[PDB]
Amino acid sequence: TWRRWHRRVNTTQKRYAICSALAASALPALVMSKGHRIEEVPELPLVVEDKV
Amino acid sequence: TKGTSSFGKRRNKTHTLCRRCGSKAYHLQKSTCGKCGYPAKRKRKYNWSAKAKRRNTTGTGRMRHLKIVYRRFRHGFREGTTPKPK
Amino acid sequence: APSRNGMVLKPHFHKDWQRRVATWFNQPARKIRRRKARQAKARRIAPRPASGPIRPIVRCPTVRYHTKVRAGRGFSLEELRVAGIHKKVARTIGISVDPRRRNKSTESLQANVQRLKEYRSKLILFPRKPSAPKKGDSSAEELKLATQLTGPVMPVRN
Amino acid sequence: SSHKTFRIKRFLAKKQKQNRPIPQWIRMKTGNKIRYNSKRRHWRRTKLGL
Amino acid sequence: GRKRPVPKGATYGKPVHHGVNQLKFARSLQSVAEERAGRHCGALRVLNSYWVGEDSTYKFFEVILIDPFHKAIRRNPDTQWITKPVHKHREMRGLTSAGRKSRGLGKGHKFHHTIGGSRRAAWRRRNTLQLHRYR
Amino acid sequence: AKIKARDLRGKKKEELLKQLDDLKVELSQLRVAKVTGGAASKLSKIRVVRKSIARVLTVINQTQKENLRKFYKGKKYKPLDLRPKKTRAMRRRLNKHEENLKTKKQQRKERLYPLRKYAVKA
Amino acid sequence: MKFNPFVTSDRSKNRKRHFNAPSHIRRKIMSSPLSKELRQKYNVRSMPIRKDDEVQVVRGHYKGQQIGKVVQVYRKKYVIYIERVQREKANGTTVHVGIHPSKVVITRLKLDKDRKKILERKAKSRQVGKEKGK
RNA sequence: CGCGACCUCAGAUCAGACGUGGCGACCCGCUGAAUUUAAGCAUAUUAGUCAGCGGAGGAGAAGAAACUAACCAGGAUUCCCUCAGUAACGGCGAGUGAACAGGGAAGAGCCCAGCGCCGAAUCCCCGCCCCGCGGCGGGGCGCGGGACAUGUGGCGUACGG
RNA sequence: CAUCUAAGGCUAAAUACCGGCACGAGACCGAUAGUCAACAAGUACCGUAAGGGAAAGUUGAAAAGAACUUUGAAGAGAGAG
RNA sequence: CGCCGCAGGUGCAGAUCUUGGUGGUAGUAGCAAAUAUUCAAACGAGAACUUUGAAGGCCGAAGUGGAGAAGGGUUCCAUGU
RNA sequence: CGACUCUUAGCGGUGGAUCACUCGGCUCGUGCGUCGAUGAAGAACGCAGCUAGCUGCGAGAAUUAAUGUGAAUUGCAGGACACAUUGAUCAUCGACACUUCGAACGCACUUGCGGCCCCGGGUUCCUCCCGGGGCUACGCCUGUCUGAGCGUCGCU
Ligand SMILES: [Mg+2]
Ligand SMILES: [Mg+2]
Ligand SMILES: [Mg+2]
Ligand SMILES: [Mg+2]
Ligand SMILES: [Mg+2]
Ligand SMILES: [Mg+2]
Ligand SMILES: [Mg+2]
Ligand SMILES: [Mg+2]
Ligand SMILES: [Mg+2]
Ligand SMILES: [Mg+2]
Ligand SMILES: [Mg+2]
Ligand SMILES: [Mg+2]
Ligand SMILES: [Mg+2]
Ligand SMILES: [Mg+2]
Ligand SMILES: [Mg+2]
Ligand SMILES: [Mg+2]
Ligand SMILES: [Mg+2]
Ligand SMILES: [Mg+2]
Ligand SMILES: [Mg+2]
Ligand SMILES: [Mg+2]
Ligand SMILES: [Mg+2]
Ligand SMILES: [Mg+2]
Ligand SMILES: [Mg+2]
Ligand SMILES: [Mg+2]
Ligand SMILES: [Mg+2]
Ligand SMILES: [Mg+2]
Ligand SMILES: [Mg+2]
Ligand SMILES: [Mg+2]
Ligand SMILES: [Mg+2]
Ligand SMILES: [Mg+2]
Ligand SMILES: [Mg+2]
Ligand SMILES: [Mg+2]
Ligand SMILES: [Mg+2]
Ligand SMILES: [Mg+2]
Ligand SMILES: [Mg+2]
Ligand SMILES: [Zn+2]
Repeated sequence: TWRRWHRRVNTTQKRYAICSALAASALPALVMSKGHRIEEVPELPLVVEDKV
Repeated sequence: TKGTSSFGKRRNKTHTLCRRCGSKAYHLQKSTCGKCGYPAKRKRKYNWSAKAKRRNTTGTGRMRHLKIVYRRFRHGFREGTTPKPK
Repeated sequence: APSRNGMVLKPHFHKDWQRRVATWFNQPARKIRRRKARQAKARRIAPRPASGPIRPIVRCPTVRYHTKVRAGRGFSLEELRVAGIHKKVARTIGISVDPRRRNKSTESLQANVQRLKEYRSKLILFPRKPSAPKKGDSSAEELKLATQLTGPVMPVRN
Repeated sequence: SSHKTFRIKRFLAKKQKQNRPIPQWIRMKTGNKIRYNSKRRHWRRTKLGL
Repeated sequence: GRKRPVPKGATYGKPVHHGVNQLKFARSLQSVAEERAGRHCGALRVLNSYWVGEDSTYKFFEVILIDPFHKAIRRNPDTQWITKPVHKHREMRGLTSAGRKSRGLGKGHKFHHTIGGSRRAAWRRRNTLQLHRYR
Repeated sequence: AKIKARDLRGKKKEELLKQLDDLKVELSQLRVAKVTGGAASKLSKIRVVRKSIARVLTVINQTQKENLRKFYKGKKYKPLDLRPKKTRAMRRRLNKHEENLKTKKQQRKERLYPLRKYAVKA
Repeated sequence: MKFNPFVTSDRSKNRKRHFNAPSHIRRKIMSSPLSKELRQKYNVRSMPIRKDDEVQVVRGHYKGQQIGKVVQVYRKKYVIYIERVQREKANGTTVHVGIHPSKVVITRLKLDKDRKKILERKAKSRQVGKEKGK
């Protein structure tokens, strides 16, 4: 049971990966390469009003 | 002769059934059980045999009283009261 | 056998360590259990400070740390005597008392009693009988201004 | 032997009653999983404990 | 002292364990006397004991026992503690004054062997490998 | 044609014993039919009569026990089977009275310095 | 999805409860939907199967509009036996074919004091649900 | 030369209670090796560990300083991080090895004996009456027994009273 | 000079938990694996005894588990279903 | 199941390897200690071996006889397969 | 020509690999954290209409009562069960019951034998026989009664 299941990542590296993931989610080529069927989406950084 | 010839002579029982633990380890000549140590108040039990301990531990028998204790604990060991009659 | 350059290592694994290995898989459960106990305790002492009694200002002992100030165990009897608080009434109103600590300087003594005066001024006292207030506090100060404090009471800064 | 105690005779009585075939209607029960008495004992083949 | 109970003084092993005489019991004779009083009167609770005399071959101690089920004990606070189930047979666990003296308990630099409650409590905490989730 | 404990409880001890005796005679005849062939109807009545014997005896035992509990109600010493059977350890516990009585010193401390309700402003 | 931490979603556990269920909850497991007319008459959707009520089979080999009366509720095999749902075996007799109650619809309810009470309770809880969600 | 009082003892199928034995993962008190490592081996190591014995509880033990410190001083116990593979121990070989300060989790303090004052103020048991049954309690009554001046109870415990 | 006041006693919380009761979960194993034991498993059986200790899951949706004829003393077959 | 990553109880001819199964040997060794069987009939599908009758034999009273102790535990006895 | 033998394939056997399945484990976590002289753990022997094992139970013996539920149980049979002059089954479980050993408790056991007090019968109350019931273990505390001592004393 003491197999060292867990790893610790640096906070700055974890914040780095969030910045990269957010930036990629604003490029239509990368989201289409994930296969998300964004062909009729009016704008890839899709923002909706706070009513939702 | 130590082999087959001597095997014919064994006809006197060393051990018998034990009134405690019900095993055939009650040495008749010593009046002592080799499994439970019956004339002793305390049960014979050794940590060098974990397999033997789990053969005769609590839960391997009937637990006539303990299974009712486990049932009664879930309600706080209530006595003297009955469900409300219909 | 050693091989080329390296450290001379002395691992303390000659003593059947595998029978005593403390895994920490219950660490997240322990944090949750401790957190729930804090929230339950804070609810139990409803308007009182959640952290507990106010602790005194204390200077760390050795020459490595004497430039630093932290929180002690309780206010000394000399502090309570010259601040005008009985040592048996202080514990009931939320003041920690340490009878075995003495004062060696008037600087630390005066800083701690000034702390006690400020706490006593900040203290809202509910009357023992809610219908009959004897000497506790004004009804306006405890109608809605009485809220449960979080964190240490007047945290000890440097 | 002919000479025996009551405790020993009672022990042999239980073993005699226990050594018998299973009933035929058991095979028709739902989810039986029992084919034949696996605890059958013969006097010559396997000796009793005592 | 305690003579090692081995047949013919034979302690089969390395010479450091060949000692048979000049060996000493880890608990005092007063603790032994309290143990024998408590074991005989299993329905009573040992409180303390004291020294009343000695000769060359015997030591005499008088042991104070309490009946935990007497009404004079149970109806009186400040002595109800002895009636609690956790206090049965203190003398067999070294919780009396005489028994406790042999455990190395105390405060300070002279009693580091028992930080944690006892010698075994200290030994476990020091010989246990804390293998965290994140190493 | 069965026997119910609900309507058995009105009966007196005398007719309860009579009803038990008739059931025991009936069962002994049913055991006779069992070993002499009998019929499937009489064989299946064996369990019904046996349950009826258990039913009558249960009402008899309950009535006697509840009469003894009423008899020893309020008396200093009761039979052990009439005392509570919580747990051996639970019976050795201090009762609610002596778990709640306190010394005069403890009473004086709480009379003089009772725990107060207070709040601290930020 | 399921948020109750004291309810298991383990497949092995769920099957174990199903196949080892006591008879009094095997009755709830062996429930059948009511017909469209019955679902309109009483505000209930389903009901546990009963000995003497009439159902019609909607799935399997015995599909049809035939209103056959139940003749047996064999809870151990989780099946029911229906009047004309039967098959002729080798020797010449006819034997009933077990059908799961989830594959029939109850056209007529065998009504009594207990069935009416359960029907009222189920309908009342449904009306409480719709008045909450309205 | 009997009758009493006390002391120390004994018997009872005396009235009323209590202990035993089991489980034993965790905990407490003892007892306690050798295989092993040291490339041999005896001190050492394994290890205060395995085995052995006893005693508990839902936790146990510990615990409110005959403490740490040497500082501008801290302040019961227990647990975690660190101190630290360090100070130190060791055929100073193989190997072994804490503590203080610091940061946190939790945090709670107290009681006797003794010295004294108070007409033993104290406690148990047995009956009678009432209120209640719930872990058997209260209130009262008894020129009713017993415990106790070879010391019960109240005040009071080093923080002084 | 500093520090405490031993040889009497109690005390919750944070802490431990491979036995027990009741639960939940899994980048685990999938019937020579995983507990010895998925099954009438500490069972059958072995040993005087202490003790040792297995093998062994799967018809089908439903028994609808082959009526009946025929050869043979039957096991077993040929048709039929 | 493919592709991108992730993680292993991840690859067998050997270990006089473990467990299970199967061959050649091989229709082979063998079914040879204590003198011995034969005729007729019955039952029966079937008779060297069962049963009955007739012979010839053996144990030869320290028995291959009649009973017990220990041990076995229903082996006792009828009927049937 | 065949036999035999070898190779390959089809089919049929022997065997149970592989794969798919899984009411089982293993591991981690959580909440509780409860045995016993009022007789535990464990053992033995019994208990079903047809029942050997497992399971459940204790001479009230595959269960009584109560409560909740509400028409079954089922391998076969039998029989209940207006489901409202009350109810199959199942579950829960708080009433009642709970054989013999076992700390095991009258003494002792590979057997068996006592004693005391009551009740019933043969006796026709006196104590013999039979049955039933309740007692009869060790240690220990408080009190009680009965005592012992050329122990210390007082009166005599
Ligand atoms: Mg030999
Ligand atoms: Mg012998
Ligand atoms: Mg033989
Ligand atoms: Mg050595
Ligand atoms: Mg006092
Ligand atoms: Mg008595
Ligand atoms: Mg060496
Ligand atoms: Mg070597
Ligand atoms: Mg060597
Ligand atoms: Mg050990
Ligand atoms: Mg014990
Ligand atoms: Mg404690
Ligand atoms: Mg303590
Ligand atoms: Mg102190
Ligand atoms: Mg470092
Ligand atoms: Mg060491
Ligand atoms: Mg904190
Ligand atoms: Mg005093
Ligand atoms: Mg396996
Ligand atoms: Mg397979
Ligand atoms: Mg054949
Ligand atoms: Mg591998
Ligand atoms: Mg392979
Ligand atoms: Mg291979
Ligand atoms: Mg190779
Ligand atoms: Mg041949
Ligand atoms: Mg031959
Ligand atoms: Mg001759
Ligand atoms: Mg003979
Ligand atoms: Mg015969
Ligand atoms: Mg071929
Ligand atoms: Mg093939
Ligand atoms: Mg019932
Ligand atoms: Mg004898
Ligand atoms: Mg005298
Ligand atoms: Zn035994």
